[PDB]
Amino acid sequence: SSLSDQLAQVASNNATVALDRKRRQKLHSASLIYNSKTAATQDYDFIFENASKALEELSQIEPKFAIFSRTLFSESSISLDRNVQTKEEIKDLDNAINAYLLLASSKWYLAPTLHATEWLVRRFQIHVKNTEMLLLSTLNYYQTPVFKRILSIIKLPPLFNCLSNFVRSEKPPTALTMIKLFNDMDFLKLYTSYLDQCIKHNATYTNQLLFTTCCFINVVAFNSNNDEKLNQLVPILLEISAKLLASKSKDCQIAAHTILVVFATALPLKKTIILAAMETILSNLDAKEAKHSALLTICKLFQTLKGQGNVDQLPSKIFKLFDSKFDTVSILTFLDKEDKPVCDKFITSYTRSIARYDRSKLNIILSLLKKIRLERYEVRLIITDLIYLSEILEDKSQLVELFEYFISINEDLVLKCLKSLG
Amino acid sequence: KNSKIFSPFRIIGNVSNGVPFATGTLGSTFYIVTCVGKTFQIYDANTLHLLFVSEKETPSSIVALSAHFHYVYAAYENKVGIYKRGIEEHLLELETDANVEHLCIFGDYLCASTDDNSIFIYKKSDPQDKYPSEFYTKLTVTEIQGGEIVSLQHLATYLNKLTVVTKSNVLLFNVRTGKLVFTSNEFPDQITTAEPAPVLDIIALGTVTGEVIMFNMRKGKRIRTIKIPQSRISSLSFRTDGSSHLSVGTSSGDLIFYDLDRRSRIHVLKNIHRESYGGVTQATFLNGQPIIVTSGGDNSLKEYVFDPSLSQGSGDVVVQPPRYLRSRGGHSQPPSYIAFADSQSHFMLSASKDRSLWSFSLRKDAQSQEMSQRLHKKSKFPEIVALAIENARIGEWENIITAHKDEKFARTWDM
Amino acid sequence: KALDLSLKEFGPYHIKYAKNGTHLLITGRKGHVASMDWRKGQLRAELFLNE
Amino acid sequence: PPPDEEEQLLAKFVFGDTTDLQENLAKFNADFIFAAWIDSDDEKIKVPIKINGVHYINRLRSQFEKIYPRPKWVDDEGDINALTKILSTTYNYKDTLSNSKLLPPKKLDIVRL
Amino acid sequence: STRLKIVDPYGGSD
Amino acid sequence: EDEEDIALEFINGEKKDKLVNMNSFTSMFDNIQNVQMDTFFDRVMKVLT
Amino acid sequence: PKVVREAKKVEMTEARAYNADADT
Amino acid sequence: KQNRWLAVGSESGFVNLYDRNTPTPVAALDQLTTTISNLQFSPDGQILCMASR
Repeated sequence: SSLSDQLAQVASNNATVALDRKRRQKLHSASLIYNSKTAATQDYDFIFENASKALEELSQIEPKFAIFSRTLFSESSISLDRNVQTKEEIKDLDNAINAYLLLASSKWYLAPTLHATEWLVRRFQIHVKNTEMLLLSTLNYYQTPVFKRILSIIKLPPLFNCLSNFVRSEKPPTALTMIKLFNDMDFLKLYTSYLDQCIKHNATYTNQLLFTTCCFINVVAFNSNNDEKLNQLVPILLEISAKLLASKSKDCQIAAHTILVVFATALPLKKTIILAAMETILSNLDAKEAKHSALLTICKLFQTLKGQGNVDQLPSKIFKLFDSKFDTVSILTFLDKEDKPVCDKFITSYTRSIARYDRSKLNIILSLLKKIRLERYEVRLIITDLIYLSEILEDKSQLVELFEYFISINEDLVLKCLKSLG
Repeated sequence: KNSKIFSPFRIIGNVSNGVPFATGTLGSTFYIVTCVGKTFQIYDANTLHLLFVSEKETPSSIVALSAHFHYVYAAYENKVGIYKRGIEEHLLELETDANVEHLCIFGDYLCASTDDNSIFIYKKSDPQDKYPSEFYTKLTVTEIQGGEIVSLQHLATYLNKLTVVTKSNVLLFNVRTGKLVFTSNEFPDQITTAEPAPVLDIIALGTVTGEVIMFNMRKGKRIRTIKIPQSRISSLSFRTDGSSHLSVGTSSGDLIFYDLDRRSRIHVLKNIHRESYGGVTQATFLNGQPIIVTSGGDNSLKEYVFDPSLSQGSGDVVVQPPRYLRSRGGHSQPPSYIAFADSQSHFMLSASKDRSLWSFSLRKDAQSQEMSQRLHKKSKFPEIVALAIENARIGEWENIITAHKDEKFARTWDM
Repeated sequence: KALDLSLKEFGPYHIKYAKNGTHLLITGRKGHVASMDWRKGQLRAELFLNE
Repeated sequence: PPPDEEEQLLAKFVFGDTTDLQENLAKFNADFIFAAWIDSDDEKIKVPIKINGVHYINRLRSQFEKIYPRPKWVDDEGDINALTKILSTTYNYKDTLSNSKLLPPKKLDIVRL
Repeated sequence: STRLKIVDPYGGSD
Repeated sequence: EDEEDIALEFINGEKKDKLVNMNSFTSMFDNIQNVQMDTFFDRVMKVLT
Repeated sequence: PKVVREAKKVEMTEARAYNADADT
Repeated sequence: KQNRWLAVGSESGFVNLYDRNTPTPVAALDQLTTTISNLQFSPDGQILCMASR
């Protein structure tokens, strides 16, 4: 390693030490509220006076902020300098700052958060040390003026290099450049970890999910031609969806549904992955809105399957889970609406599941077939199994009526199935 | 069989014939020992420059290779040779016709396992002796005790204990006393690989059906299990750079990396070595480095490095994928035609049935490059059957001509 | 502040700190001379005299 | 006598003490805001330095851990997380087109003769 | 002391 | 009847689906502010269909 | 601009290794 | 067997595709910019080959 490179690491280790007046001017001039000329003239007491008041306003809106008055916004924090602390003390200091940035993530639209975070910028130099956490918590605010001020005073980490053109520029970053940042595989792992912390803390909010969903969905689209890169995208984003489904929040579950559906069409998957997907979808369905979004997702995924077993019956455990979260009446309503999406493959597989495991529900099979038109080969599969039902199960009015339904519609095909089977 | 004009010197174009390579360190220099037929070669890991080649060819092919500082142990037929800088110092001859299979050296003990499930133990004559020479005892594993011997391993901080690993299960022998101290519970799947972990008392076992088992010997029970369905493990190795990483090589030619801390796959290197030639025969992290050396039966040796994370925080999460660092290779099949490239005798051209033309260095650098078949405008070509080269106009225009099998024209190459 | 600099080529190296301790002057025996501010990691000069 | 409570408050201000703050930072919890074998030969064997083998074992084991620090992956030893498991099983997620009777939409497998 | 102990491919065997 | 007839019947049964292209969701950023999540998923389904 | 990934030159470093002589 | 597809080429290079199962084309292929001289489906009807001389 050259001497310059070894000196580059030294320069980064003590970037915030303020060895001379010129260094102090740069560190102190950074601000989120004021311009550089005014900021250099300010002292910590004036900055802390505004931040402490701003924290009180945030405490009223969210009581959780009041805890930071004890540690990060204390009067003794004015005298606390990170450069004279040890390893252990800094880790504790870093943990408190990261926690604050999570709380402040959803309140950046409020003016007080900008004053409260000024103290952390001026006192603790978060824009130099906690630079990734700050950028991550404010990605969805990329169009707001506050995000623009952040880019000016901050040194972009290696993974945020796409944003360099918008540092100290008139125009804000475009949505197209957001996709390029998320397109990077390394950045996806970084954002996955940050999103994971939010889910554990229940710190997620709708604007974060909306922005996160769009970036993930657009990232699939840009890679539609590249099948290999879609394959590498699987461990990351489908793992994210599993975590979002695990969350109790309905908004989190809906985002997982949206991520799953756009992927399923973009890349065809093994039926095992699709079946595993629905078991995760169905495990944590309590919200009504999530329940609506789930059914459309489940119908869509089965539509993507195009190999043998496309319309085979669901597994026993899988079928029992589905009917519990979706009654037969609920499915009948789903088929009832004229604007119903294409779900023939699922209904065909659902119909065959009923014949295998539920005998009382055969009468519902007759209603389901009338509501939805199934494809020619799907109709053949249902007839083929119902023939086995007659041989094994006792003859029933609903069973013969199901046959009579097939007698009325496309009589000739009924003979062929009987001819091949008996 | 001996000439009065000629004597063999070394082999050019072989890095490894498929026998697992052995690694070691001399002070600050890491070295890699690779078997090439009836002789072995020692490379410098930092540069992949050839350091030593065995002085003579063994009467038979080498089955095992173990490297311990300045001494390289090579097993062939019923004999184990002890070599220093490629020069044979001491030859150990076993008393049974059974051929040696595996080899383990720890402290003053040398352990050799034969194909007949017999383990021969040798000891140093003197505690300051450089290599073991004396015959200590013989330990034989019977079918009731265990299956065929898979590999001989030694765990750290085990006094005179040899961890014999068989297809059926693991066995622990005290070589000093020659007694079966511990017998492991039977495993459902056939064990194929064994690797001592950098932790105390755990040994990683690889099975025939893509299962990796971090078995704890002291507690005698399973600790963790990684599933790799529809795969066969061929090599295992732990990272000693301070990251709890495990690299799993497969006979399909893939190399997977697991983060034991987070229970997740870091990355997979697909098709680094040919499946037809045994996939990844050997893969080892260098002790204390992010560099992993990989070998296969396709006559190729590669090194990959794990770069530092690009994230200032949570670097453990954001792991850079392994980056190809350097490699040495050659033909995958015997060369069909050869020619000396220059009057100085620095390079040779070579063509093989694998439809590739290669240039091999005749110096210690051991450099090797395949000439590009990318065509000028204005799958590999069929095997070369005749070749002619000149150097009167090298650097001016084409200076090589080749003939291809069942082809009605000849191609030209520029050296 | 406990700096370590790996210079394997032009050693051995003779040091000299400025009277106020703000600058470090290193001279390699093979002719590598560098002047820097060792706290802020700022290189003021670097000579590769082949001497 | 030990000084009074309102005395420390004065001393904290006058001397600019920050110990109380550092304790809160340490207490800051992010959640709140949001053998099968015995070898006889081991015991009766002793080595020069005499020390019995059993104590010699611990000396080596302590030495081993200094070279290699102990990691934490050894300390640990309709389902919600079904989807996480199926991703671990395979690193091939594209369905094999051999089974499919419908040719892929955008990629054509075509070879010249 | 007064003696370099260099372990290299070419020396330090002892 | 023959197996090839069943194969052709399966081929005929399959119906077209609107593929996902590069700039199929790019407009979603435009109307991402102050929108309910369920409505967002509905919009994603509408473009996908 | 893209994310710069410089293939930095990596050279090996000596490390401490457990000695198996003590095991005997 | 009855054919389920019907394609109509043109001098401009447009190929209207119709589903035989004032009809409206399911698609209007326009990748070729010259007169269509060949239209031909694969025997299973899963590929349409359109060419121009």
